[PDB]
Amino acid sequence: AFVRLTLPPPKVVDRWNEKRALFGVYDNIGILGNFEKHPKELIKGPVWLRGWRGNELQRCVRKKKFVGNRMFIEDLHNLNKRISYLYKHFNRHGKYR
Amino acid sequence: RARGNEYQPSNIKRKHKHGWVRRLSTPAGVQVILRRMLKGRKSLSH
Amino acid sequence: LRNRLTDRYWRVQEVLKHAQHFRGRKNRCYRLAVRAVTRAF
Amino acid sequence: GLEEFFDDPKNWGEEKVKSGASWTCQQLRNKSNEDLHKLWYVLLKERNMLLTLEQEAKRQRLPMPSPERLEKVVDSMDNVDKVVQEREDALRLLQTGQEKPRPGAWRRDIFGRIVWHKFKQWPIPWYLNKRYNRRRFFAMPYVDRFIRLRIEKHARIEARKRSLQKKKEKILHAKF
Amino acid sequence: LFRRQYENSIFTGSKTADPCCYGHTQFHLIPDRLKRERLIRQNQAEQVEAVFRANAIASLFAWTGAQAMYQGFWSEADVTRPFVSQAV
Amino acid sequence: ARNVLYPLYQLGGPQLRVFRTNFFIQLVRPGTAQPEDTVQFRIPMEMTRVDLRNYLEQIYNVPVAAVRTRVQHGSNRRRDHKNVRIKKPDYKVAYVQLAHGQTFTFPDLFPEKSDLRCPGIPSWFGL
Amino acid sequence: SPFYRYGMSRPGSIADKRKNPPWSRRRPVVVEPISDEDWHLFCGDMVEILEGKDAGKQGKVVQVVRQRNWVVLEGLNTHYRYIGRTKDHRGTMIASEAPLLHHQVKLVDPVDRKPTEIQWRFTEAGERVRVSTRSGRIIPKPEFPRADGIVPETWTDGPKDTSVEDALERTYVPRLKTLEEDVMEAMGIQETRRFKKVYWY
Amino acid sequence: TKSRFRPPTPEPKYK
Amino acid sequence: GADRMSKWTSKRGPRTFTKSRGAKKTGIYTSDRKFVQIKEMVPEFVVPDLTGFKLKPYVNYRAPAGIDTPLTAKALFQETVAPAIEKDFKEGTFDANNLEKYGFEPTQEGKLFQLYPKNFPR
RNA sequence: UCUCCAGGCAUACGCGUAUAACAACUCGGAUAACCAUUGUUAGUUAAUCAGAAUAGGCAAUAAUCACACUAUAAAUCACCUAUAACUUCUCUGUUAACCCAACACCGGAAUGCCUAAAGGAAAGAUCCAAAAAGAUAAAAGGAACUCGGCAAACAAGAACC
RNA sequence: GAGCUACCUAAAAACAAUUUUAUGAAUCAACUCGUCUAUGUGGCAAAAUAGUGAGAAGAUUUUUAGGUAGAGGUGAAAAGCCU
RNA sequence: AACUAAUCCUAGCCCUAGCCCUACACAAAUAUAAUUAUACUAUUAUAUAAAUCAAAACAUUUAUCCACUAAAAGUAUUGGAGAAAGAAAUUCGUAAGGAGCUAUAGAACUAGUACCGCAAGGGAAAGAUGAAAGACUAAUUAAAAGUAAGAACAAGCAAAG
Ligand SMILES: [Mg+2]
Ligand SMILES: [Mg+2]
Ligand SMILES: [Mg+2]
Ligand SMILES: [Mg+2]
Ligand SMILES: [Mg+2]
Ligand SMILES: [Mg+2]
Ligand SMILES: [Mg+2]
Ligand SMILES: [Mg+2]
Ligand SMILES: [Mg+2]
Ligand SMILES: [Mg+2]
Ligand SMILES: [Mg+2]
Ligand SMILES: [Mg+2]
Ligand SMILES: [Mg+2]
Ligand SMILES: [Mg+2]
Ligand SMILES: [Mg+2]
Ligand SMILES: [Mg+2]
Ligand SMILES: [Mg+2]
Ligand SMILES: [Mg+2]
Ligand SMILES: [Mg+2]
Ligand SMILES: [Mg+2]
Ligand SMILES: [Mg+2]
Ligand SMILES: [Mg+2]
Ligand SMILES: [Mg+2]
Ligand SMILES: [Mg+2]
Ligand SMILES: [Mg+2]
Ligand SMILES: [Mg+2]
Ligand SMILES: [Mg+2]
Ligand SMILES: [Mg+2]
Ligand SMILES: [Mg+2]
Ligand SMILES: [Mg+2]
Repeated sequence: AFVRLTLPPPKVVDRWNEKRALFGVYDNIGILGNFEKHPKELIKGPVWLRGWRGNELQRCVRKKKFVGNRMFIEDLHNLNKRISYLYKHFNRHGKYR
Repeated sequence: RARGNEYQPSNIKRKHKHGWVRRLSTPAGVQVILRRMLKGRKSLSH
Repeated sequence: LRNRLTDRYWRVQEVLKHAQHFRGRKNRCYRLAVRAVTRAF
Repeated sequence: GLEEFFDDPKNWGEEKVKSGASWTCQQLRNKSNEDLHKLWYVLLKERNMLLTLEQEAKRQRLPMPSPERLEKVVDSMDNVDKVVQEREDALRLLQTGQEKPRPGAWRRDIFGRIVWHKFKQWPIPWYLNKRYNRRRFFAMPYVDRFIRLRIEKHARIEARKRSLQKKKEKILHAKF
Repeated sequence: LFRRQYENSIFTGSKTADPCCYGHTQFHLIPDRLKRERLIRQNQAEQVEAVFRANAIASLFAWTGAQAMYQGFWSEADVTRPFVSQAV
Repeated sequence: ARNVLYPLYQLGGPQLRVFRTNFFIQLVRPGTAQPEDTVQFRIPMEMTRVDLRNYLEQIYNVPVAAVRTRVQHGSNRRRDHKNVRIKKPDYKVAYVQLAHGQTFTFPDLFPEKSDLRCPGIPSWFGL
Repeated sequence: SPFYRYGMSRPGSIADKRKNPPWSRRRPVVVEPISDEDWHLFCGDMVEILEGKDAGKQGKVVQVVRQRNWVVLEGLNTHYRYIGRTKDHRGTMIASEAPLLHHQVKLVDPVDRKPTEIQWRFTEAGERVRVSTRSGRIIPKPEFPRADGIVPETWTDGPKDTSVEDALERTYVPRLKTLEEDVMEAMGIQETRRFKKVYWY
Repeated sequence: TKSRFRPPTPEPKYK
Repeated sequence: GADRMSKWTSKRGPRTFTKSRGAKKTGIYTSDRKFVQIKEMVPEFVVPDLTGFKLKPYVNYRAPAGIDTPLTAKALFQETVAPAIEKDFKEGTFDANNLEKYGFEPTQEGKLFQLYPKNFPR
């Protein structure tokens, strides 16, 4: 194989930037705040998987439910095919029955 | 005999068969043009 | 290419360093050296 | 005569030729239409001579003396065009108010797009013209699917560009 | 003046078998495009008489030239007796 | 004029006048040998032989007796660094025969008119 | 084009065609974008070198490549090269200036030789003028010869050149007549026919 | 049998 | 094997295929395959007399250019028609019906040079 | 200049600058000289060659040298009656050793005229080996060869199922 | 997708000399075809070349444009052809 | 003591979040054999998606393909009552980033280009100096296979003791 003939540039991480310093604050907003807000409400992400977890087939179906009607034609077609592939895998294949 | 020379070029034959006016004659031909415009082709027809 | 082996160079070296005294392509080609070395060991 | 095509006989064989500044748009406005009509032909003969000379340089494979002259003349002629068109355009607005000189209409082709259709001069009305009644300015339902796809294709392209500009800002802030 | 490849013909107005093989006079009519008034507008005033000369030289040589071949004279065998014809 | 609209003409219509002309022409040295009266021009492709006669006679006060033109095909064979054919623009060549016995020939523009014994040692040194 | 590097040679010269062929894909230069208002360096302005080989030496700006945020000073930051090299002859050794970024130099107070920072501010007349951050003062724009090299004042009228007074002359008479209608009246052309009706569509 | 080929790119190397 | 990317022109195709290069027509084809040119359809170049012309292709550098002010319809109206109406208004000899007195054209029909649709070329 | 070979010049369809000169000597020609290659400049000139107004009325009798001669398969706008208009030259094609076959392919390619007056070169230098391919010649015999007179022959004739 | 090929429509073109006679008759070129042997076999050729053969006024060959399209088309039926 | 080569970092890309749109590009040309300035012959989507596949075959049938989250609930029901399918009533809700890619990766993309097919259509590859080239284009590496430097010397899975 081949390896670099020079050392790559040093990578410097500032561990006291604002994002890292205050990471985690308000994770106990509920228990310490009279349960006004559940901590799951603080997650920033796709609408269909805020405060939710599942396997890919479940993830595929959940993406369709929330934004199935606002998706592009090609993206929706690929999602439908992705669901049908996963369905036959998880429900008809695998070592265990 | 010896194959490979099926193409016997004729401009009148070519333009009638795969030309612009020929393609637009039918909706099935117009949808051939419509897809080609979607892909980005340099030439949409002959 | 999220993860690739950046140290495969030394893995080949371990096999090859035990084959220099051989003759032929077995002293320099990993696919051939590796088979030769096992018999040597 | 034909001699007007070529430059001053004395100037031939000189590496560089002095040239004055080109005509500015504001200066041309001060001149009357009579001067603009006369000035155009004066510039026209100048342009032909430089086009004559520049082409001859290619044949001789020698650099054209004072190549900058052609750009000045061409820019001057464009300015005269701008001034005359502006004067005519204002007059049309006052008398009629139409924004454009030529009739046209916004219409849809059979490929599901909005296209500005420039009209043509005909000797018979449109309903009696059998070539006009072969052109189509409508779309069938089958163009509906393709119309949406162009929206998505453009939406994808627009999204990528906005993301790319965001990264370039990050690199600049990292650099400075 | 352009070039084409078609049959070369030496014809005197009649075949060789014709007893009448020599020529006396030719009458030619200038086409309308070449008439005096049209040439003036096209600015080729000098060509008013040049048109006549071109037709006379061309037609008489062809007629006299064809006559010589009928008598048997050709390029290598120069004509012993000059051939004369007229045209109007 | 080019890239402009010509009014449609019907019986009894006025004469068409173009006050400011977009056609710009250039005189070229003949490639082949031409008669003394004949003059060559490169003209915009939308120009007609009739226009050239009017163009020269009025703008340049030149008497013209005949005009002949041809359309020259530009090469489309050269490919660039991306292997894309480059097209040489097609142009129109006009042959103009002067009148009244006038004679013209293209003018000839552009009348243009160590120490072997001491090898390799720097000679700056005086020593 | 996305892959075009601006160098020292004026664009479009033989050097710039040689450096930037159509197939060039060199790594882009990252340049701190500077607003047109922000830029305060102009040709002819005396500046001082903050750092480098000639740090602390004042020079005169002679070129500004704003695409690279470059300012070139005469006779400073100068390395050596051979000009006019030929096969027969070595050539003539000359000292060639190198580009300097703006932050490596500063403008100079007009009265006193010091690198005074300046700020853009308007005046009573409204004309934008640079003003020193400290010891507030008006530094005038330095007059410099134009790139084309033509000198206006010494320029002498010649054939094919209009006189200054003739150009200034104004004869346009505002009237609701087109050029197509003024010429005929002036030139005396008469036409009484009218175009037939045309069905535009 | 099958068939496919590659172009001889002009490859101007004058940098 | 036909080249799809090259422009379709009259040099290509059989003898029968022909098309123009953009030259404006100047005549009519009558029956019996005879061409009849029309003089009116042939453009005529109106060339001015340049004797005593004081303008040359290039301008002196010393001459100072002025501020660019693209002409607008309002500006032209103020210069030409406004003064007449203003003076007439003081005199009281103004009415809506006679706007043509100041140069208004109710319709472009009948004009040799129609403003819209334009019937005259550049 | 010499030796020898024997489909050539146009047209159409097609192709699209491969045309021509100059300059280069990287690439292409399956090697060189030279260029068909690269770059630059040029080029094919037409009133004759070639291509692109209306309403009615009414046609029995081929071609073939069309006379004789027969036959059968039964066979290419004009001329009239009226209306309308009364003096024109623009536009486009034109080059080449060329096209269809991945190729400078022993293949394919229609018509006119002609058969050398036109068009061309089988051998880079060597050498005389075996085997292989092609051509010619044969003492005596004459199918004895072979599945079979296959191929070849100074033969190319006759009868049979 | 019928520019190859099967078939058809329309508009066209080619056929020397000889003997029979008055013709899907005969000898034999152009031209169409492809019986046999040989060479070739990544070949000149993804079906050719050298010889030898069959037809050659006809159910003939060829040119140009058009038509028939896959649950189909065409087929003097080889389940032959339709790039 | 080196040829072939190798090293390299940013070109762009990916997934989200926010957000309907109001990017419909002088002049000229194009539905005629598109991109040809004017009349001739005028111009107009579609009846139910199928099948593969699963039911270890196949013939009824077979989620997605083909209307808010969570709960009721994989419940009631439906089904060669097989594989499988599958509710509702009724409750609940104020909703710019990267433990992504870095030139065989990320999009096919430097490009829907070259190239390939009559057409529909299929579909690439690659780049790398420095602050300055108006500093004679850098560097960096016993480093891959392949060679060279340096052909071979009875005996044999090429080695091991
Ligand atoms: Mg093929
Ligand atoms: Mg054929
Ligand atoms: Mg040549
Ligand atoms: Mg030479
Ligand atoms: Mg070869
Ligand atoms: Mg060349
Ligand atoms: Mg011509
Ligand atoms: Mg003709
Ligand atoms: Mg020719
Ligand atoms: Mg030879
Ligand atoms: Mg030999
Ligand atoms: Mg023999
Ligand atoms: Mg013998
Ligand atoms: Mg036997
Ligand atoms: Mg035999
Ligand atoms: Mg056909
Ligand atoms: Mg058949
Ligand atoms: Mg015969
Ligand atoms: Mg056959
Ligand atoms: Mg026979
Ligand atoms: Mg027989
Ligand atoms: Mg016969
Ligand atoms: Mg059978
Ligand atoms: Mg096939
Ligand atoms: Mg099953
Ligand atoms: Mg089965
Ligand atoms: Mg990639
Ligand atoms: Mg790719
Ligand atoms: Mg190695
Ligand atoms: Mg041993």
